[PDB]
Amino acid sequence: NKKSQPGLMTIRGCAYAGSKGVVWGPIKDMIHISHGPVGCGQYSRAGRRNYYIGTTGVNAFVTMNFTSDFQEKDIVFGGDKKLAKLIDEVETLFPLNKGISVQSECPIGLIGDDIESVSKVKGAELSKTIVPVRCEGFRGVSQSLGHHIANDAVRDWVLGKRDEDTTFASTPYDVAIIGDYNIGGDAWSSRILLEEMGLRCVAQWSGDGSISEIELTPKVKLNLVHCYRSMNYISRHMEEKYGIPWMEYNFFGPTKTIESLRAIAAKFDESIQKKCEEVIAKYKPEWEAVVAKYRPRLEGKRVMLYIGGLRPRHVIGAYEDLGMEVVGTGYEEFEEFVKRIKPDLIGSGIKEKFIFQKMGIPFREMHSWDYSGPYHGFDGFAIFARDMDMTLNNPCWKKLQAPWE
Amino acid sequence: NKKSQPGLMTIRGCAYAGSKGVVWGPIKDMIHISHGPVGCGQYSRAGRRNYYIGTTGVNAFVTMNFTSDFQEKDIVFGGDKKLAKLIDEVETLFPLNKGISVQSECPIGLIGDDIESVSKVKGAELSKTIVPVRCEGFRGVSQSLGHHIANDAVRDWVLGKRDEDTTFASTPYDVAIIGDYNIGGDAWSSRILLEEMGLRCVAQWSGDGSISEIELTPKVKLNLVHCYRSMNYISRHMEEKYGIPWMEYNFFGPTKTIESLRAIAAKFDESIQKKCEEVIAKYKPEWEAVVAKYRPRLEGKRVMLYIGGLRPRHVIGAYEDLGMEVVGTGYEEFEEFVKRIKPDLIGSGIKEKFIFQKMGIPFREMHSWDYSGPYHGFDGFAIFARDMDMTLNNPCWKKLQAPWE
Amino acid sequence: SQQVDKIKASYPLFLDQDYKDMLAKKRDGFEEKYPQDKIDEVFQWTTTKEYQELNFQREALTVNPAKACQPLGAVLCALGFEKTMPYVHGSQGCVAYFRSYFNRHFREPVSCVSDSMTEDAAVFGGQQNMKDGLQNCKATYKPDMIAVSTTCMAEVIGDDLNAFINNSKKEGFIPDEFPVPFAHTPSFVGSHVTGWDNMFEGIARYFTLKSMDDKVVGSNKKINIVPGFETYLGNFRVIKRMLSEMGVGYSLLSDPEEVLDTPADGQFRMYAGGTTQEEMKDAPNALNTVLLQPWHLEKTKKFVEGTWKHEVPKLNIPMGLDWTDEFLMKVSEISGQPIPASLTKERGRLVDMMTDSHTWLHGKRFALWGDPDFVMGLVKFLLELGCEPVHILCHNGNKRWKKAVDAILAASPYGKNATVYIGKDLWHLRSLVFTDKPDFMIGNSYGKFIQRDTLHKGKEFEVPLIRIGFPIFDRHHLHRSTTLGYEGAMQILTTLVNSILERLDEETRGMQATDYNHDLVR
Amino acid sequence: SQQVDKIKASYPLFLDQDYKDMLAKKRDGFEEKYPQDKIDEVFQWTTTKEYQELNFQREALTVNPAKACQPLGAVLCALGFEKTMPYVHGSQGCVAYFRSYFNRHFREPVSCVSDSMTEDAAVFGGQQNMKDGLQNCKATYKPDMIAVSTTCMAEVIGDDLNAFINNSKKEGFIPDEFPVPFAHTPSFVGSHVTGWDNMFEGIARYFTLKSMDDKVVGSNKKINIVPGFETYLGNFRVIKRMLSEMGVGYSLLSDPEEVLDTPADGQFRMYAGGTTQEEMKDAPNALNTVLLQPWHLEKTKKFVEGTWKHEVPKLNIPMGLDWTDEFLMKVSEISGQPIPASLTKERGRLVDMMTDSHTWLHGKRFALWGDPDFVMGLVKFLLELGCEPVHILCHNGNKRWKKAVDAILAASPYGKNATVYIGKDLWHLRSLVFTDKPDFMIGNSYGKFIQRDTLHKGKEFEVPLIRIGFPIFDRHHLHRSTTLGYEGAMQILTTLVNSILERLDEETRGMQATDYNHDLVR
Ligand code: CLF
Ligand code: CLF
Ligand SMILES: [Ca+2]
Ligand SMILES: [Ca+2]
Repeated sequence: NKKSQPGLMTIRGCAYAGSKGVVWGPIKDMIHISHGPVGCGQYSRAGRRNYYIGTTGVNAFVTMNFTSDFQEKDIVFGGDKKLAKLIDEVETLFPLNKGISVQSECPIGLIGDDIESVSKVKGAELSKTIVPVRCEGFRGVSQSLGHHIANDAVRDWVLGKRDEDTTFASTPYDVAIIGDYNIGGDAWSSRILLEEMGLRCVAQWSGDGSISEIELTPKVKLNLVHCYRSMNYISRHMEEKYGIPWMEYNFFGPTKTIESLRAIAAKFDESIQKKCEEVIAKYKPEWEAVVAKYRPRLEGKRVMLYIGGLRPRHVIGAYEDLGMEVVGTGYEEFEEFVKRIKPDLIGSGIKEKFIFQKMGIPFREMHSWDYSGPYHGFDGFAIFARDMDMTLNNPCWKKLQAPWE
Repeated sequence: NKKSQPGLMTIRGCAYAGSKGVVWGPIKDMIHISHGPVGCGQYSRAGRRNYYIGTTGVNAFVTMNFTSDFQEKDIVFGGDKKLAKLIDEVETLFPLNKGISVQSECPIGLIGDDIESVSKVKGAELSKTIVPVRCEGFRGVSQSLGHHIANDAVRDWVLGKRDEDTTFASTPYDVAIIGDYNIGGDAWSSRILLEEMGLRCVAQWSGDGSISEIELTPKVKLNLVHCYRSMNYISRHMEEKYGIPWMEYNFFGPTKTIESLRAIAAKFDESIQKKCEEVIAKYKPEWEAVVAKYRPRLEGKRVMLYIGGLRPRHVIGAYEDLGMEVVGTGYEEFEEFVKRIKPDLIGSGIKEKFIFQKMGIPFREMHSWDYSGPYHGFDGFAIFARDMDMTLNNPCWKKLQAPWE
Repeated sequence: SQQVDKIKASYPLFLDQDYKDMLAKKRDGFEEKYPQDKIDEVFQWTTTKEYQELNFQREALTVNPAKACQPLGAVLCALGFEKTMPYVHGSQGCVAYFRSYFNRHFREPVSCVSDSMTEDAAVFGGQQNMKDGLQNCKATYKPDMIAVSTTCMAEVIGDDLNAFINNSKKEGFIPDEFPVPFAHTPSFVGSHVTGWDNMFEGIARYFTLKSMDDKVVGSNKKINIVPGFETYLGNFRVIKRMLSEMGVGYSLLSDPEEVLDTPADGQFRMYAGGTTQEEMKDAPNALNTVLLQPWHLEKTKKFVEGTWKHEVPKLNIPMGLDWTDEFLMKVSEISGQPIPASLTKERGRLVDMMTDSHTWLHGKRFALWGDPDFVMGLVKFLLELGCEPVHILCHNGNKRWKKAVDAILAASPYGKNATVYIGKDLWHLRSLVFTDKPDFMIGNSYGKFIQRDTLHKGKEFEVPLIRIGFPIFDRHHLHRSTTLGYEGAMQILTTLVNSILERLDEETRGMQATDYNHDLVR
Repeated sequence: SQQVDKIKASYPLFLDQDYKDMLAKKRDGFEEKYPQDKIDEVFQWTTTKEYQELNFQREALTVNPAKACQPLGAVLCALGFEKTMPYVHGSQGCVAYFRSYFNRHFREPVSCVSDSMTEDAAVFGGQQNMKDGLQNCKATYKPDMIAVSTTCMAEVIGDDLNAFINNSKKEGFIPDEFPVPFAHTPSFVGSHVTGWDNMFEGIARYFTLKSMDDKVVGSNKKINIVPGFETYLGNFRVIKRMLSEMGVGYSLLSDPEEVLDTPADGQFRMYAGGTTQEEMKDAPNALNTVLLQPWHLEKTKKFVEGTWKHEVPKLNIPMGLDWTDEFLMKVSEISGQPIPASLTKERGRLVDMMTDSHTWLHGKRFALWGDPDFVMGLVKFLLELGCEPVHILCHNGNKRWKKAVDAILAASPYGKNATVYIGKDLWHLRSLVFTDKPDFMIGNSYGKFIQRDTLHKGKEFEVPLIRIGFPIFDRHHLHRSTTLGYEGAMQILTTLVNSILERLDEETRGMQATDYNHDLVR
């Protein structure tokens, strides 16, 4: 429902931001084309930190911005013949790409062009996977719809590419990490644990994603979902067409990491549950030293998250391990609300840290997003712990008032 | 005589600047100790660009500043016991040094300390060459005296170290480059030619100098002297005690380089004179292209040097090859003189480029000294040619007058 | 693993052997990656002449553009007026991006609203959203003016901003006298600078158009200053500082310096300083009007000349020595105020620095890009210093602009090897720096990727980047710099010389290898 | 060999194979060099703990000092007064070096004379030279004042400056009323800052000592400002700019900003601006006197308090946030003038920058050195930013000064790992950066050699240098910077953050290796 009315400020994104920005953009060996005017792609160019490993401009293209850069002519006569032409230029200038997706910008839907046909026809011609995505920005009231549209595209053009292929050599421990954007490296920092535990992560997509890995996702035994909000769609579908179960997992802090590691192992035999214990034993001292160092300097500090009520229904994760007091936003302003509650830092919700900074309040959430990371896994806890301490305790926040009034 | 009176400005150096600064400082494997207060050594620390090849602080020490840093106590009680102590510290902290010289600063002569004895006694003890130099700054009226004192020290404590040693395997082509400070690399740029010509440069000292090379100088057949003004002394002496002849040489521009190369070969048989020709042939096109490129943009430009009369008694070198008009300082002011003559650049004399710059006149002489180089040899001509053009023709000199008066 | 005493972030964390092996497995077994030999092969190919020729024959594909879209410019213009609220008619997505793009470059809050037109407005027009939108924004943020622009969605279905805005005053959603100037900012036309152009002009008309019979050229005895798309706070300051130094009265039309640099003392200030409405209404009574960045203030020019009757002088952006001379002399001639001794001394200190540094700057080859005025101004300057512009690129440039630059290059012996390109992107530029290598690059943060590319080819092919322009995301506080006048010329000269010097230092730091040239004095 | 189209200077010229082989021959056959394995062996040894312990046990040997000699300071002080000519009684050599040392740092002409005392004066004193010297200098350069100091030679034979100078007015070599203040500047005592101290005090007495009965504390209603040894022109400017912004009347005693930054227009100006004689004679009539750099203005303090009767406030150098606060509040209290809104906003913009950059500055370990006041001010600031000073060194420091710094480190949770050293040189510092590695170094050009040393050990051990202090020879125009007040705090903060950032960029530029962290946004 969300009555998010016009004429009001909000750093709320569009369907394009959700489709190109979080779901498709991260896929490293594909070339994503912002179809439409020059703006959208430029503003989103390397905006999110989905870490990956590759040789940019040769076999990986995440931080690049390919666009059809629509002029007046294209809006009037349609950009269909243009789409077909640029796809041919991409093929000669970037021969080592393993696929192309077409992220639609607002104009594409309005002037009624049909990118689906171009995809089918050029795809057949060049024997490549060309994925048309109708994520025009005006659609829906948030990135959410973009996620849903981006997921269906994966499903309809990529996911079932090898449904008649069996040359894949599977094991009883094949797992797939879906919905991890590898921000600051979160997914690598997680994938390390899951494999020290006996599991074989065959598919890790979006973050450091590979087109090839997406196509193998259906060949796994379990689906691990980090961000359900944007990948749940494709999760439910893989369970019906393939009967592959799925579960959430969260490695934010040692409590949740141990919890979720235990739970993952449970879905398997006992040898994995034993390995899971050898893993938890191995990192026990490491996070204890972290709590030993920072808990003293973070204890009693109140971090406010965007949750209903005054306290989370359960454990958020790392904040608790560091002896921090997590509060909520009540049951319903928001600017004055914070002034009257005077938290120590805003943990999430109603974005744009710069407004809060002016108000003397830190704003560093659950994910890296801007500068450090990873924040997940055991190695991520130390990083999160250090940053929390530096932000909360930095002397800059204690200088807002000039000594002469 | 030079009636250089007190109360007047002059960037004229002292005996210390001439001894530590040009004659001893360049010797790379020796540690030179500025004996006296902290100032002299700090101001001279890596002041001149005597290029060298080494591992500073381990086996080469040119750009370092070792000092006895005299406090009041030392001035009153004498720095003799201090000298003996620091020489011992140098031995343990810089084990790979091949000798120590002691450059006296003003105070040393006045408070009557005797560094000679310390040298002899510590030298005998550590089996090292310790060279005391009485180059106190007040002595004489210029660096000139410093040069003379620095040369005698070389003669008395280093030069004859192997007068009873014959294990040296000489050839009929052994030559020694004396007095080249390898500014910007001038000596390397010269040494290359002399060896492409059949000669074997056994001793190249001061610039990229080695203590070892100084001791072999007497084992050569010919002495090539770049800067006679500071090394003539030791040149005349090596001819009497050893009967080794010496000559000047100048590789400033192609004319002089060819001239001096011819003359050097003449002192030898005919095979060297033939090689000398193969060398001149090899570089002929290279300097012609240089004259082809810059002569057009430098032709007619008047460079003023500090010579008597209106024109040099002969060829200066590179300036002429580039079609430049060399003028003199007449037969006797000097500031207004230049304003009335309005040269295009001052080639030498009465130092401090900054004063002339304010007057709108370039000041870049015969040697690198400050930024580029080498300027000698054939490779040096191109470098000199390029710099001349950039300085003379740079648009900055044509902006001194604001367009609104 | 981690040692609490010396914690590691992603770098160097993921360089630990455990991560390296884990990544070797991921790749080898599931990514079906091309052989490393093939990858190097293709990479080597993208640095050649053959690839360049092919790269330049693109007609449909744009890779790594160097320009934003119109509404981005509008917002920056709007933001420069007192208590006004940039409002954008169209999708919410755009605004999310506009604010985010300025937050990153200015590291400050950016006020800006949308009337979030969804799917329904795509068929029934966005009339309603304009109504509620203007009302809630007038109520929630209590502004004194709302400058409206449009996202590309609104331009495609073609909504009439004038009517919509009137029908809003009609049904009484917002007062009648409440300022609501507008401008169509087509994202598929021109670039962000054009946006600033359409927005400024649209605001000038609203306050001036119908009331020109009471105006007299000379009345207020001031000089109108139109900055243009300026992202360096030091430029608004430097120009006000020089006019005030000559005793010239002025009115800087559009001054966001205040809101883009608000103090930090516990209070969030949404509005700050800016051009008051009065200064705008009285703008016609000025002696004349100077346009700091002409090449993208053409529409504004037409209106200032055909309505205010001002003989707008033909001046280039005041960058470098000469153009600051001209700007200064023409301002002296228009107001009668002479050039003060102080400005003559400042001109002399710049000339002093130029001569102190010319031996390091002379003959250095530079590749550059950015906006039209900024680029030509920087080209003019590079030439005054004896430098060699080699690849001048301006994505959002035109043929007239290019002739102007080509002429400036002919008027100097240092523009022999230069070539101006328009409508070309950074992927094109990438080829150029490989095939005809410059010593340095001058441009925005997006050039950091070209440096990483050239370095991969080898240390001797690496082309260092000197950050000047917009936007600059990977360095802090450079937006407080100044590129205009003598002050900005000094700051640019300093950045250039010390870059040459740092790079030289870096190449001569190797012990007993290249350090023979690691001079203390330079 | 050379290709005229792309000429090469010493670097990379001597890297050509022909030069490499020619140098391999020179070495192998005549230098009797130690085996490369021995050299690496010893080098490795000079980076260890054992070598450090040995290095710190030096008593007689000083290697790579971080301080100049007294007369150097005198000259800089003298140069700050109107039409005066720094004169140094002693050897010519010193002056050659003083001028050369300032030319390199300021890249400007430096006026200064010597009375070139030779061997004869070494036995009959330098009485005569003082006579002719004062006459010819008064005639040749036509100054209005001649500030005399002494080289170490004159101090050793012990010449009386007072008598000599009187016997000169006696025999009539120079007018009687012609100002000829003096000061003994023993090179073997203290350092260049003490020199500035003795020189300034010697000039204050000459114009004030005998005429104190006509003075009244408050008469001229101004505040005396004594800068101290300042080598950043931006500091003289920033302080005058803030006082003038509060409406406080002042007299900057000793202002070389003008002669050290003369315009370039074809004319050489030997004299420029500076403290007039009148301002000096009237200095006692001031409300009070503030000493910008107390730790080296002690002798001046004694005289200002025991002769002018001023209750000189106990203020630290105005660097960083807090100390600029105090300096400002105390100036408001002494003149009655309140702190203007503008200065409060500027304080807020600095706090804004501190919060915008704190995530990159926090926990960074720094080693630093320089002069006493500058160092503690920089230490205070590093602490306010959440940084970790680790090796604080001040060659020309004392035990009292060290306690003051140790206290400042105890008043913060960021000074835990710090250690202050005095009477130690850069060779000592070299060991420290090897055994207890910091992230960066802050100091003058002489630290470039320590960076080359650490890099030779390995890229991961390299300690980058951030040039701040005196002197700076290998970079141009950094002497126009500002380190004082809010303006200088902003400039220092910017240099620090962008250094962290450039270094990070450099380490993450390797393709498919470390570039996964080469973020566009930072
Ligand atoms: S909502 Fe989303 S971000 Fe807006 S446009 Fe639509 S897909 Fe894109 Fe793009 S070019 Fe500029 S920024 Fe817009 S006005 Fe058009
Ligand atoms: S003339 Fe020559 S440079 Fe002068 S001192 Fe004498 S040897 Fe030396 Fe040294 S420490 Fe300073 S600079 Fe002098 S006053 Fe004494
Ligand atoms: Ca900010
Ligand atoms: Ca200068």
